Amino acid sequence: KRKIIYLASPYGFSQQQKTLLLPPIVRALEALGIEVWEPFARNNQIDFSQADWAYRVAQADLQDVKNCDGIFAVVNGTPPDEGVMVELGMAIALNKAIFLFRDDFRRCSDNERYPLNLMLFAGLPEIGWENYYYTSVDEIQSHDKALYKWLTG
Amino acid sequence: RKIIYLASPYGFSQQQKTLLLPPIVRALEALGIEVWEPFARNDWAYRVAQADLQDVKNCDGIFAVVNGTPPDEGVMVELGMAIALNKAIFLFRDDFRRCSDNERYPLNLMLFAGLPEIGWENYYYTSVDEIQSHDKALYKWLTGM
Amino acid sequence: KRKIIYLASPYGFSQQQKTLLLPPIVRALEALGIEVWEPFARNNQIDFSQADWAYRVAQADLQDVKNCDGIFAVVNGTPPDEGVMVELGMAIALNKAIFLFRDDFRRCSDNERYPLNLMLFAGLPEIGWENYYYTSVDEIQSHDKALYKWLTG
Amino acid sequence: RKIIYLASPYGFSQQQKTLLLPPIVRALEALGIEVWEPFARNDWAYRVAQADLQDVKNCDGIFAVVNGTPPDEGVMVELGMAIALNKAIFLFRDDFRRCSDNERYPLNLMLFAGLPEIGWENYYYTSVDEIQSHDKALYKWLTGM
Repeated sequence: KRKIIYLASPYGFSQQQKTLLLPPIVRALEALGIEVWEPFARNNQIDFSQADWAYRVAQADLQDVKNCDGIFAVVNGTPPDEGVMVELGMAIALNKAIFLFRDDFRRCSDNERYPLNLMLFAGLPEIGWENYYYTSVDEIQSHDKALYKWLTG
Repeated sequence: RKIIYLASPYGFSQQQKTLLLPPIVRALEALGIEVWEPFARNDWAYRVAQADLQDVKNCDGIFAVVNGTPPDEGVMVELGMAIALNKAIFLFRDDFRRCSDNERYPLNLMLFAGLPEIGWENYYYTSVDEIQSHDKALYKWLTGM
Repeated sequence: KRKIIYLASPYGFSQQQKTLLLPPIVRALEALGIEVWEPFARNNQIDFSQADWAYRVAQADLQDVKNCDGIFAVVNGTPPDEGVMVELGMAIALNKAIFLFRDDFRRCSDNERYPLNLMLFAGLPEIGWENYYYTSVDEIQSHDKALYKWLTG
Repeated sequence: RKIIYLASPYGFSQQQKTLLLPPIVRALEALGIEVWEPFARNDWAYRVAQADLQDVKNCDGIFAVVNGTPPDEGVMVELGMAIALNKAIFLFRDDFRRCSDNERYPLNLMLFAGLPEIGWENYYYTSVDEIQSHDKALYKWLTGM
């Protein structure tokens, strides 16, 4: 009954980023009563002596995306992370809730409407997509943006 | 004819659009495939996004050009949609660089989530001339082997 | 006495790109009478059974950049290639001639003046940098752009 | 004091600027280093470019944060300038992904052009806490070993 957010990000690949950037985002989401599924913690911390470990991580992330209610995708970087992008496309196709996070002020784009490749916004409305687009950790709990509105009906 | 959506970044560069895509299209068409190439098939940005999304919904498989470090973010979104929609999945990379978070695969392990654990290499093409190989997955998919 | 251009690019990493995109660029430069040093052909085609081969390639590229008269840097991609970027910085610091090539229409930038990271343009003039910036292979031989002007005095 | 130019992409992200850079600065400052961090030290775009270029000309060494796939293109330009200007060169990467064209190095081989053939690993730091190691190159450079 508690809504589940899959927190897709590249922050687990860097020690500093994993330790310092992910917990404030997890906490902002948990403070809204969300059950946060963070895949590096949930799925990558495995026995890497097993020949099949990478396949198993992929399948676990896949199943989590299928079972979540929404994705909160950290799309920082030039370009955004290729694994996050796969998960985002999965979420779009599965009609999950979609929320994007980018506090990187660079633009990496093929168009004038969006700060990123237009296909990242294919699951968002033509008008008002900005309401689903978070540019700071402090913005996540805003009652005037889409994540909070989704939680309150 | 089976329909392949040819996802790539090659339309972003004038020279690459002109020279890199037609050999790939020709290779696919020689297997009897109807190729949907989105730069040719294409406010305007939202419309392109919806057109590409509908093409992925309506294809039978995706042939994803995943060259680059990292692979193209738009192609990745389409690959994820294809995986979730149970489309056939084929990957192409003739870029010899590694851009990876693991030792099993040459790329980020999530890109292979739609492929089997054993024999994923059969779906992974590393030259244009490999596309027609009757030992690899595209041929087998077209003929029911 | 013939001027030497170091042709920095990522096109050698892809079979199709190496075979199809590089030769028309080499030919456009050679048609201007330039001696073209293309590092994948010059330096990477080595005995890779030698433990030191990667070190030797790096040193050979380094020496070529030191000995060239100018760099023609293919800065396609989002972002541009990290090895090309190192060579570009080397060329800037060594007061070589600088010419940039990008026919990729995407923008990958931290600013409103330039289509790329502003630091790529640090070796070019504040006003008129566009004269050193080529957006098509057909433009390379233009007598109104900087490469041709450099060759003719 | 020896002057280190701390080249990084971390100023591009609000959270990364706030949380990632100060621990690195602190680690360097504990070795007695004067740290030049360009986002803090900074038409406007050309002026930033010239300021960064002069800082690299005037530093004694560069400490280049080369996280990401690929590493940041601006950092790479500064690294190349530092190599050509005979500055001391130190690399930092706590990103465990490989983005490379070879098997010897974890990154594109050209990034290591300013480092020796044997012992380049001594100049390559893979955690913040490694920065102070008295067995690695930064310490030795500061003390003449």
